[PDB]
Amino acid sequence: MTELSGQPPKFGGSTGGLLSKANREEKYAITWTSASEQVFEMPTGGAAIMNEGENLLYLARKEQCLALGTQLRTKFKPKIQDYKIYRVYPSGEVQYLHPADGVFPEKVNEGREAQGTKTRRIGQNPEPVTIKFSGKAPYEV
Amino acid sequence: FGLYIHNDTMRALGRPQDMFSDTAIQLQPIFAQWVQHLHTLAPGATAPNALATASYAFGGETIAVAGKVAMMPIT
Amino acid sequence: SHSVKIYDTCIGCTQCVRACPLDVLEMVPWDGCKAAQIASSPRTEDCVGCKRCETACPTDFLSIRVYLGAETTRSMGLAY
Amino acid sequence: MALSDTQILAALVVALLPAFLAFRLSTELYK
Amino acid sequence: LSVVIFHFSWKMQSDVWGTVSPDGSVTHVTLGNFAQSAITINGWLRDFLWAQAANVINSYGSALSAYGIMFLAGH
Amino acid sequence: MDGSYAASYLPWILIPMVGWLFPAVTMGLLFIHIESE
Amino acid sequence: TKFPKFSQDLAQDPTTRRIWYGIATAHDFETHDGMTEENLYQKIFASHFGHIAIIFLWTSGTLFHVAWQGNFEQWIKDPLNIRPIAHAIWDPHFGEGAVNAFTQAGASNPVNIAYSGVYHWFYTIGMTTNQELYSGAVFLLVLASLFLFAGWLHLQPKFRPSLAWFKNAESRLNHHLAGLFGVSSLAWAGHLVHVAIPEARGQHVGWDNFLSTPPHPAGLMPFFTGNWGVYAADPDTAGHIFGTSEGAGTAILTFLGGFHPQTESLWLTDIAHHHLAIAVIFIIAGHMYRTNWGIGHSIKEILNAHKGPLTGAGHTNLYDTINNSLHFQLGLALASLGVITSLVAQHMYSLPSYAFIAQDHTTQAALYTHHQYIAGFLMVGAFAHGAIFFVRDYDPVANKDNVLARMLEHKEALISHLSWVSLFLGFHTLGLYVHNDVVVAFGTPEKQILIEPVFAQWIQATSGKALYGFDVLLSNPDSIASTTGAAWLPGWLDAINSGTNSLFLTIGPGDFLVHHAIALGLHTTALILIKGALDARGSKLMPDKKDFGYSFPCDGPGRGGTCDISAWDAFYLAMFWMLNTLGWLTFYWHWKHLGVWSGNVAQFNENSTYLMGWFRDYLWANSAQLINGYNPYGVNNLSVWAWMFLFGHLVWATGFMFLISWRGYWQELIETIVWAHERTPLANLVRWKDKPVALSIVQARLVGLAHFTVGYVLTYAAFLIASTAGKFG
Amino acid sequence: MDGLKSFLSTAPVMIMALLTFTAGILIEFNRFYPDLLFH
Amino acid sequence: ANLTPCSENPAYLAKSKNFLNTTNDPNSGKIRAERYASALCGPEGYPHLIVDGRFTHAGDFLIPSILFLYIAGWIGWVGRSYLIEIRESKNPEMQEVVINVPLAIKKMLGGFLWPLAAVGEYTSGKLVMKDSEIPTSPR
Ligand code: CLA
Ligand code: CLA
Ligand code: CLA
Ligand code: CLA
Ligand code: CLA
Ligand code: CLA
Ligand code: CLA
Ligand SMILES: CC1=C(/C=C/C(C)=C/C=C/C(C)=C/C=C/C=C(C)/C=C/C=C(C)/C=C/C2=C(C)CCCC2(C)C)C(C)(C)CCC1
Ligand SMILES: CC1=C(/C=C/C(C)=C/C=C/C(C)=C\C=C\C=C(C)\C=C\C=C(C)\C=C\C2=C(C)CCCC2(C)C)C(C)(C)CCC1
Ligand SMILES: CC1=C(C/C=C(\C)CCC[C@H](C)CCC[C@H](C)CCCC(C)C)C(=O)c2ccccc2C1=O
Repeated sequence: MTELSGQPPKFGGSTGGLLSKANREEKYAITWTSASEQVFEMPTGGAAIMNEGENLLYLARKEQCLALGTQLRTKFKPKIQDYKIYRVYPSGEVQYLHPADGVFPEKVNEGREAQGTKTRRIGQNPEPVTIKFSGKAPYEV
Repeated sequence: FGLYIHNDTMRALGRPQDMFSDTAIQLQPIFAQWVQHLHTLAPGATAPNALATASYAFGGETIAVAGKVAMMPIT
Repeated sequence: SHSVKIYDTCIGCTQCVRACPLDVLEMVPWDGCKAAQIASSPRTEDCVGCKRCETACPTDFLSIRVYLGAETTRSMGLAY
Repeated sequence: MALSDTQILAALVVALLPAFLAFRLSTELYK
Repeated sequence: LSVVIFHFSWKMQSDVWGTVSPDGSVTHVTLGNFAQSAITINGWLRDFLWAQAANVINSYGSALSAYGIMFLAGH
Repeated sequence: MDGSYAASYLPWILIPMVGWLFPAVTMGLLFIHIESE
Repeated sequence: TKFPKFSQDLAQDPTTRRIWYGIATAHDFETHDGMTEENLYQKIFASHFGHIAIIFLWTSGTLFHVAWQGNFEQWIKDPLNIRPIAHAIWDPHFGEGAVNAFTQAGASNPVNIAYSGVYHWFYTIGMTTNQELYSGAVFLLVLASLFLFAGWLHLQPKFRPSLAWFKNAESRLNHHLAGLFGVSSLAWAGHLVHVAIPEARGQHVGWDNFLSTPPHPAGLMPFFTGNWGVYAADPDTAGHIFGTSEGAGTAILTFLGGFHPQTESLWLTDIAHHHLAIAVIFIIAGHMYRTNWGIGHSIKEILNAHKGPLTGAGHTNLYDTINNSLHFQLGLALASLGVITSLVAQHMYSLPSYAFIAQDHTTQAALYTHHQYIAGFLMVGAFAHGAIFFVRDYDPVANKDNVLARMLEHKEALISHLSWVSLFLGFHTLGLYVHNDVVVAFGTPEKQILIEPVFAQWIQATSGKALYGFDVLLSNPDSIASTTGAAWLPGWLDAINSGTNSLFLTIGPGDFLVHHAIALGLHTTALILIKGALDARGSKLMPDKKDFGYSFPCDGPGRGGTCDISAWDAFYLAMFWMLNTLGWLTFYWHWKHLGVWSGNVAQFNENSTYLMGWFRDYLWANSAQLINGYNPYGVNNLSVWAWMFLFGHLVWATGFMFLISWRGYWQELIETIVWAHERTPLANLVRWKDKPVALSIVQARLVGLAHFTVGYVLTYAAFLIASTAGKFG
Repeated sequence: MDGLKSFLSTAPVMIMALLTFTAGILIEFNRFYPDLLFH
Repeated sequence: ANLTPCSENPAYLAKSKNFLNTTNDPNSGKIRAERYASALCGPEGYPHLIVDGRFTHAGDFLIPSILFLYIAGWIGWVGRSYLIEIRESKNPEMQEVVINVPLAIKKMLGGFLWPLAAVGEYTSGKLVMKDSEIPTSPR
């Protein structure tokens, strides 16, 4: 939630990793609980040795973290489905991003809310003449 | 390419003494010219059982067969 | 950020949620289809606009739309 | 029969005020 | 590869090929154009792509007539 | 290169002005403007 | 971030694309945050005055440079052999050959020979000395300052025009037909008869002279009473010399018909009488629409009354569609301007109305090609603003069952028939060209298909050309339309039968095939543009294109993958077609007139029927003097056009990079360049404020389109100018 | 050969046989009667 | 017309003495030189084609024109009615990928009744579909 507990995996070091945006604007951090000491391909580049137990990996974009989560959930026979993706600011605060409700978004649970859901078809969208100078969008209003 | 644009512009501006020609500022390819000198000096010094060179494009006489030129040295 | 609007033609097939590689879509409960669920996009500030959810959808003129609006560091996908 | 230098300088001076007036138009078109 | 074969064709028909004369003098096909006129883009256009394409252009009613309607075909 | 017309001294200073002095201060003012907040 | 001020969504992204998108949406005032309906019109009005002052500064600059650095006083002494001068050359990069070759037309300074028609214009207007057109340059500077002050004062809240003033269509159509098109043509006919015709008669009329002498010795009273034949009492005979008093009978409005035999131009009295006869009809037609006075017409009752059985609801509820929107008005304005600009081009080479402009062949060629390349632009922009109107400003609930909605209801019939017409012309024009080119390649040019263009030759037959022998309606002298006793019979007949001028040129068998080629380019460009405008709202792929806007990159790789799905991308392809067909007609025009001016008409009549004749006798033969603008030996005055030739080739191929390669490659490359700048030691001091990204998809499409366009235009303005200035200069 | 009759009746082989027959009768008509610009 | 016929044109009579032999027949240029004599030529010596519609020059244009208007209509009818008779057998997709070559040969032979069949299909209403039952695009 606010503190990241984990060890860095065995990796020699790469060039496509954390650039100067990490210590300035934001970075991301994936934490998961392994079973054995297997090998995984990080989206930064090359392969790395996944450490045994709870390990922590710092990445630069959220898409790399979700691509690693896809690689952890599909490309292993002990399917690692207990990973947590946090967003780390340079101020020190840590925001729990995924799977923050607690259950995966692919299945439904009670406690979520329908954000960004329309009550019409796309053919029932309004025309851009009646809202020509309101400043809004033809899909929003 | 900017060498080609530069002497294109120096020829278009009527100043041929500022181009990259041979009479102008000359960029002599000294390394391949030295390699051609070694290939011309090869038979007798570094290839003693060879009569002629590896080719007549490095350096040597002009080979003429039927009124045409087979291979002359390419400076 | 872009605007991911999800219309009422969604049949709850949850293909768009498992296709999006950024965790913006998620299935919320509903009562308008056989599957009794509809996709929803709360985390629209993380959507890059890749329209990978508008490749796996079975309805005619797919029930989820991604309107490419403003851009930021997340929506442009920059690691620098 | 050709022009004089004072006619060229008078042309520059009489075209100086369109520069000020276009600067005024550009300023009020920005705001 | 288009620039490589252009450099090959022009250098070999300006500095290598041509007829030979019995006194030893060599006259080339394009009379030595590569020395001072291969350094310009206009020199590559005028002295190579305009001057040597005339044999493709003016060859109608002859044996080299299919090459004209392959020239325009490739364009 | 000279000028047979009247005021030949004037392009001698107007060509470097519109070539260098006008675009350098225009790009300087525009880069100060479009990158400020 | 302050830039851009108008857009809030572009003032917040840290990327470098907000500078480009702030540049290219600076004039789209509809997508500005915080702009109401009337502020749109008021900002348009002030920007209109800014443009109308820029065009006066440009005309004043042309006038000032002909006054200052031009040999205008030495050009009127012998305008058949000496060359006009645009301006002088002051770049410091000139060597000695580029100064010894650019001191042309008798001037010690390096000059630049003018190829626009400003000298023949200013001589036909009546300007003789440099002082009066310098005074015209100062007058245009003051007039440009006047319109700049109008643009400033029409932004104050006191003098701010209301929205109902801009919606007042009938109270400005009257003034644009009478007080802008009529009384200004009336003032131009007045300037013609007062200054232009007496300077063609030798009498120097100035501002201190026109109040004293009358243009006609009979006075103003024969116009007030009647019997106007004394205004055409004695015209200028065939033995008249321009600018002098030699055989020049004074009569101000003489309708002759045909050409002046000395200047190969129209009679200036005929020009003045024509402008009077158009000013009268324009002031008459300006009193049509209803204003504060109850007499006139209101356009709502005219449009609502034009119904029909096959038409549908007619033009009902259509005045509000044009008057509320602005892209509909801009599309109609650009369409009418494009057709009349090509009308300018087609009537400034066959009916020249300037002194000795039919002999300066490079000037006529440059002016014709310039106006055709403007007309193609304006036609493409008319259809582009039609697509913008269909995206933004079209509502189907108000335009119900009228001609616009019924146009949209059968768009799959329209663009499929345009697809048929395009394939019909294209398959067989290319089929006949390849058939001709093969049979000439096989040494048998008698097997060519040379279809005689009998329809156009029939039009020349009913125009006056008795060459083809078709005795129909004007070439037959006993016809009904020939024996009417009108004024334009003998002069126009001898002008159209003279085989020296460029009026109604002898149409041979090649012009059949090339005019089918221009019909091909016109139909295909109309196909892409109408398909863009009618599918601007939607189609079977995405029927929410009204919701996405006009220009947007794609809709992802799904549903097949909709690259180039917007109506902006139909403009994109149609821009290449407009450049292509304009290149076709201008290659055709320039080769025809190179056969006419040199007297070797048989070269164009024999070689144009197959494609290698175009590739040999036009592109290969006429460009021999262009590429020899700088040899290793010497440099002549055509060196700047050889450099512009290669420059145009370079920009035309630079657009290929943005066209062929797409964004994702360049983004992956820019990631590596960003890494190299962030890990270079001594360049870690200098860091960007805005994050550098690649150019966007629609953006770099537009950049590659711009390079294709200006590369095309620069290499053709190099070749078209230098080839006919090397042949005739 | 219950599959050879289907393979010889696919679209490319049938359009190539039809274009071979069309080019054959066109070349034969152009050999026995050459150079016909009109009728 | 202003064009001289090939029977008396001086440039054509100068060019006909050395017409090239196209086929293997060594007298092909001479028989072409007397075949093209009926046509009319301009000032270059090449046979032009009058296309105005006058029947005295219909052999230039109209006689091959309707000849093509048969054969194209033949191909069009053979391509149309065949699709109709594979609108259902069991599956039209494979019958469009591989050809039912006896059915195709039957249509290819029977296609020479195409214009009377075209007026018959236009009168029976089975040629032009209705404007409402056609799958149009949304406006
Ligand atoms: C020389 C290049 C070239 C050619 C031939 C074409 C040809 C065509 N374009 Mg086109 N186009 C081009 C460049 C070209 N384009 C470029 C650079 C652009 C800018 C991106 C466009 C953009 C463009 C648009 C946007 C559209 C077209 C369309 C068309 C078609 C209708 C126009 C026409 O004239 O009818 C027909 C003319 C022809 C010349 C067709 C004959 C082609 C060959 C000779 C047929 C012979 C068969 C061939 C030999 C079989 C090959 C066998 C081989 C496998 C061994 C036509 C096929 C339109 C279209 O398809 O819809 C109708 C359309 O909407 N074009
Ligand atoms: C728009 C018309 C126009 C154009 C294209 C040119 C072009 C040129 N002028 Mg020029 N000029 C113009 C109007 C124009 N002038 C007017 C109206 C005047 C009267 C004041 C002058 C007075 C003038 C002098 C005195 C000289 C030139 C010179 C030159 C040449 C070098 C550039 C330079 O130093 O200019 C600099 C020009 C100025 C400082 C004053 C003119 C500025 C005008 C009024 C602004 C034009 C507004 C323009 C449309 C804005 C474009 C906006 C667009 C980018 C969006 C160049 C050919 C020089 C020359 O001949 O060198 C060989 C030179 O010595 N001009
Ligand atoms: C459009 C305007 C323009 C103008 C007027 C010039 C002018 C010049 N260029 Mg140039 N150039 C231009 C555009 C222009 N260029 C562009 C767009 C490019 C890119 C393709 C180039 C690329 C280029 C190259 C690659 C070279 C030149 C060179 C030259 C110079 C040739 C003589 C020389 O060595 O000068 C000597 C140098 C100078 C006169 C520099 C100016 C220093 C002045 C005198 C000091 C004044 C400063 C003063 C203290 C401040 C006064 C304050 C003010 C308010 C009064 C000449 C001054 C050549 C050169 O050697 O220039 C360095 C050269 O090699 N140019
Ligand atoms: C290294 C090569 C080089 C360079 C630097 C130049 C430079 C120049 N030449 Mg030149 N020239 C060259 C080679 C070169 N030439 C060659 C090889 C030839 C053939 C022999 C010529 C032939 C030639 C002629 C015949 C003439 C020149 C002239 C000029 C001057 C242009 C006057 C000016 O500043 O207008 C200002 C420049 C422009 C308006 C062009 C820029 C257009 C921009 C890119 C588009 C607009 C961008 C944006 C919308 C607005 C700007 C943004 C900015 C304000 C922030 C300039 C000094 C002219 C001259 O002496 O001046 C009167 C002239 O008449 N040249
Ligand atoms: C007598 C009164 C009068 C006059 C003279 C004008 C004049 C004008 N109005 Mg205007 N207006 C008027 C009354 C008048 N208005 C009234 C009463 C209203 C009440 C609602 C308006 C409302 C109005 C609006 C809302 C707008 C204008 C605009 C304009 C300007 C656009 C015309 C232009 O620049 O091209 C003038 C073009 C020509 C004169 C000729 C047209 C082209 C011809 C047909 C081509 C063929 C011949 C050609 C000239 C040959 C060229 C040869 C070459 C050598 C030169 C123009 C200055 C617009 C503006 O602000 O633009 C600055 C605009 O948006 N007006
Ligand atoms: C009467 C003329 C006229 C007017 C008033 C407009 C007005 C408008 N058009 Mg438009 N248009 C026109 C003609 C016109 N157009 C024509 C003739 C075409 C066809 C070519 C178009 C094609 C067109 C498109 C495709 C679009 C518009 C759009 C627009 C709107 C916003 C424009 C904007 O922000 O541009 C901002 C200005 C720019 C981007 C500048 C680009 C132009 C540069 C100068 C070209 C570069 C040339 C280069 C520098 C030359 C180099 C020379 C040398 C140095 C080598 C605006 C209402 C847009 C719209 O409504 O939707 C958003 C839109 O998408 N127009
Ligand atoms: C034989 C079937 C057939 C028929 C009856 C038609 C009929 C038609 N097509 Mg067409 N078309 C066909 C096949 C066919 N097409 C195929 C296979 C293609 C892909 C190359 C096209 C591509 C096409 C385009 C792009 C366009 C048409 C258009 C049209 C209409 C105008 C006439 C025309 O230009 O056709 C001329 C036909 C062509 C240019 C292409 C067809 C050429 C092939 C060789 C014909 C034979 C096809 C097939 C092999 C024969 C089947 C025989 C069967 C026993 C297996 C007309 C209704 C136009 C339209 O919309 O009109 C409003 C139009 O723009 N067609
Ligand atoms: C899309 C769109 C659009 C656009 C369109 C356009 C762009 C169009 C154009 C069009 C055009 C461009 C047209 C034109 C045409 C014209 C014509 C067609 C004319 C004709 C005329 C006549 C016919 C006359 C007659 C005559 C003759 C011919 C000769 C002799 C004389 C006389 C006079 C008798 C708009 C804007 C609407 C908007 C909406 C959408
Ligand atoms: C004679 C002649 C001529 C004339 C012509 C004309 C003028 C034309 C017109 C045309 C037209 C005016 C047309 C119309 C049409 C329409 C329509 C409507 C059509 C129809 C069609 C269809 C319907 C189709 C069908 C089909 C067939 C038939 C077969 C195959 C299949 C199909 C299906 C394709 C000329 C001068 C050139 C020359 C001389 C001769
Ligand atoms: C090269 C290239 C790039 C890379 C483009 C980059 C990195 C832009 C770099 C531009 C440099 C800085 C030159 C810009 C200066 C020009 C002279 C324009 C002047 C600036 C104007 C504002 C006047 C793309 O991003 C791209 C995207 C989609 C399709 C094709 C392409 C493509 O071809």
